[PDB]
Amino acid sequence: QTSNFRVQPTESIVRFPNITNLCPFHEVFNATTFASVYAWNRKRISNCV
Amino acid sequence: QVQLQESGGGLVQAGGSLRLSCAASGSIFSPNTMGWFRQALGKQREGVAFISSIASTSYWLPVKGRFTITRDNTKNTVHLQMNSLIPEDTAVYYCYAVDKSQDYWGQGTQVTVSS
Ligand SMILES: *[C@@H]1O[C@H](CO)[C@@H](O)[C@H](O)[C@H]1NC(C)=O
Repeated sequence: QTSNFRVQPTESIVRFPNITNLCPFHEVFNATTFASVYAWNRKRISNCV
Repeated sequence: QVQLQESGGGLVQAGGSLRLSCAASGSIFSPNTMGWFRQALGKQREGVAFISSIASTSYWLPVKGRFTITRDNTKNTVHLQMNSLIPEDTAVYYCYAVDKSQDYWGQGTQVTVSS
């Protein structure tokens, strides 16, 4: 008994959940009207991709 | 989405009286401060007078007696009373709602005086 024989892996597979519920970045950088700098608009971003 | 209803403008002779009114419907979050701006024909935009939510008033022109601000807490509206009207105040007016996060603007009222 000399060595050990192995089957080397061939490909790499990455499976994750389907992409949905993206963070509303399109509502921040693309707005019809912006805000003055003194009254700067602050939006909290959570529970989203 | 906030709608600022403007009403009470038009043609008035010298020394007349009128009552501008801005009603803020929509978001208009609780710590609001309401103000009025003046836009002379082809000139810069200056601030008529501002009223806060604690009834504190800050007039941005030596104009006391001319403008008086009345507050309606039940409907969160602001009325501007105009008296002793003189030709140099002939300008369109917009009301300014700072709210807390995003400030808004009115549509416009034509205030005119001549003789
Ligand atoms: C993501 O996977 C497929 C891709 O179109 C879709 O049919 C499905 O409804 C999406 N959501 C989940 C939870 O699989």
